[PDB]
Order: sequence, then C-alpha cells, then structure tokens
Amino acid sequence: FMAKLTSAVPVLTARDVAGAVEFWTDRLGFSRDFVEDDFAGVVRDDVTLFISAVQDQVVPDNTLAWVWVRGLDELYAEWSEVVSTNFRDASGPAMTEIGEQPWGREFALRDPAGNCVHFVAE
Amino acid sequence: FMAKLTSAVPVLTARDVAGAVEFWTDRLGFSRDFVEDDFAGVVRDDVTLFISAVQDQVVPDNTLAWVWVRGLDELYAEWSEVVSTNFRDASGPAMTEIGEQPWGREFALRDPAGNCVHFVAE
Repeated sequence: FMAKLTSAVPVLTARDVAGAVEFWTDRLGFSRDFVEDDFAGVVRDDVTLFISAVQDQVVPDNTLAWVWVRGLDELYAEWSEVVSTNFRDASGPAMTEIGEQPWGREFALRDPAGNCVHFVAE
Repeated sequence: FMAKLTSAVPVLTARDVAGAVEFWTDRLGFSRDFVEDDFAGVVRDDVTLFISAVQDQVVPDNTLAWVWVRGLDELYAEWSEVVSTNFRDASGPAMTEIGEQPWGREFALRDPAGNCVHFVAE
C-alpha cells in the first residue's frame, strides 16, 4: 500500500486577481471555476490553473507554468487575435512565436500580471 | 477544429535548485527526470514538478502548488518520518496536519526553498 500522486494544478500569481481572471477567461477562453477575492480557479478542457494574490510584483514576474496542448498552431491562431505577437516591444500581455525547445515545439505567453506560461505541443 | 489543453506542470522556485531537487527526490521519493543547472524536473507516479532558479527569496516564499493523491493518510505517514510535523516552530522543511478545506481533505508541505505545496485527497 503506497500513496499515488494523480494530478497537479499550477498556481499563477497576481497583485490583481480579479483582472488576471478576466483575462484568462474573457480573452483566452477559460471558464471561471470558483472565484474568492484573493484566490481563483479557471478551467479549459482538462487543465485547471489557480490564481493567487501576492503583494510584491517580482513574484508574478518570476512565476512560470507549462501546459501541454493538442493543436498548438490552432491555439496560436486563436490567441494571436486577442494577444499581441510583438513579445519584446510590448508592455502588456504578449505571446512569443512557436519555436523548438528541449521540451518540445512551443510558445510562451505573458499574462497581464506578469506570469509566463509555456504551451507545448503534445 | 479547436485546440485542447491536456495537462499542466507546476513550477516550484528556488535560489538553490540542486538542493531543492535533492530534497524532493532523496527524501520525498520523486525521481530525477532531467537536471540542468538552473532548471530541473522531478517525477512521481503521474505527477511532474519543474524547479526553476530565481534570485529573490520572496518568490519561493510565495510560490504555491496543488497536488491530488489517492491514499493521503499513507502519504502523510510516509513523509512524517523524514519531514517535521511541527510546522510552526520549524525553520526548515515542514508539514501541517491533515485538515478539511474548501478544496478537500488536505495537508500542506513547505520545502527547503520555501515553496508551499498542498496535497489533496482524491
């Protein structure tokens, strides 16, 4: 008899949770799972992400997450029309271009709070 | 044709990645998946956690993750013999006691780097 770990949920951070949730749902297509004032959960297909409140901006600026997807080029097309593809010369939410990395074919997305999330082709 | 998100991997943070990895593997039973100098991955059963390097200690002190498990009381017993159960009066790695929260029956564990990970009974 040994304990089995079954699944994990990344936690993104934000000084402004409510705005982080508005962005992931109204713009990226996730749904609200639950929303407290300093803690929320959003969901899309089999992926859940939690969003937690923090006071220091450097935390969200250093927060990361990796998500796997079937149909990466299409996610990229779906999101490129609501998120800038000029990842460098941009201050707000942005997306890098698809490229190969050791973990696979991917692209990263920075949300309004500063979280950087990597989406990888399954 | 719509992109489907299939799974996610939480990213823990540490000023000292190598030590964070030693702890999650030699003491908690995870295996090394890959180890670069400022980025690593550990695995146990169906759960993978990445560990990333940062310079500011406040990031790991604010980093969170949620993991689900079958056989929570047994994970608690397996880990209570290598991690302190005096969560308050302790400075290093520690574990709180099992309690009910809105997300379910759980316990939290703080690792040496400062990450706080919640383990929930499936």
